[PDB]
Amino acid sequence: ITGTSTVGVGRGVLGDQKNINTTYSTYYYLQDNTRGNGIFTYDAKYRTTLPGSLWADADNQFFASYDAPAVDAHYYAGVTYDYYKNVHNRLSYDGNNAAIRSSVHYSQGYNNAFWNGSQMVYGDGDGQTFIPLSGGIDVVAHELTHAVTDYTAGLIYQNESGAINEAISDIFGTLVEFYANKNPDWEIGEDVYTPGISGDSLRSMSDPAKYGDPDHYSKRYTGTQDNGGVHINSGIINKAAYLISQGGTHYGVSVVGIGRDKLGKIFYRALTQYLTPTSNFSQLRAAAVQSATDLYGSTSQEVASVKQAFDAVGVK
Ligand SMILES: [Ca+2]
Ligand SMILES: [Ca+2]
Ligand SMILES: [Ca+2]
Ligand SMILES: [Ca+2]
Ligand SMILES: [Zn+2]
Repeated sequence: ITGTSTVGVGRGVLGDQKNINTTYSTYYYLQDNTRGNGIFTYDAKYRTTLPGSLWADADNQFFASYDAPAVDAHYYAGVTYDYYKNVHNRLSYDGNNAAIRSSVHYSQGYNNAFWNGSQMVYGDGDGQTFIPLSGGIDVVAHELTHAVTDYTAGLIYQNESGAINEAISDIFGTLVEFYANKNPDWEIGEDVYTPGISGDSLRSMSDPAKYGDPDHYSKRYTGTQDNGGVHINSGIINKAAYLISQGGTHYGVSVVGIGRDKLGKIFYRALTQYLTPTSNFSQLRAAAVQSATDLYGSTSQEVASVKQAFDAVGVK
């Protein structure tokens, strides 16, 4: 809507206070006009109809429990937009400042969040397995990254191409978590997963096997469940990414870490310049090697580490 840009204050899912960009026009709306064509957050009111109603508040103060998921979805979408703009010089997910829209309070006790090709959607969780999913910055960045992939490589959500699609979202979800410096780690969804159990997460990039996911190509899932194991086989790529950044010895193969910044540059270039809708793991390796070559030279340590990382997880 048309109005005056202002700043409100509220508390997120984890109880932390933060300032959020809003728009004033009779009511204060969760509409951030400071980033691209705007960031809009909607209330799905426990229904499944999308997007719902643009979030309206009477006093620009968001401290009600019902407000929490909206505050975080709105705020973290902004942080993610900043990451892509400041680090990769990319304006929003389409590269042309497309408006970012998110709906919270989707359905009842919904233990999931997703990008539906047009917007982000967040469930509130059942309170046991998950608390409102927008409370996790790696979750929000994971979803917005799916939008980036859709407008670039367009990786099909099935089999190996889908596993890469998933890994890319976990990789950048984690890089954004580090960017915001919010208790960063290489785990996925730890802030909103199982509130009654500390120390766990949905997936782990440092050790995918901790939760039963494969950490080597020889252990890849070949069934039909989960669209061919897109959330399972992503562990093979996540481990490779972790090794490239942090280094280590995996299955007898030693990798010299080159850091998170370079990991981000290498994968962003691979995603935007070399990957295609049907790319498989072997092609991702080639794309990553070529990207590192473009940026640091064929005889660089960076290229060496990328090769070692993929060798470590058995991807030739
Ligand atoms: Ca209020
Ligand atoms: Ca964390
Ligand atoms: Ca995390
Ligand atoms: Ca937990
Ligand atoms: Zn995903």
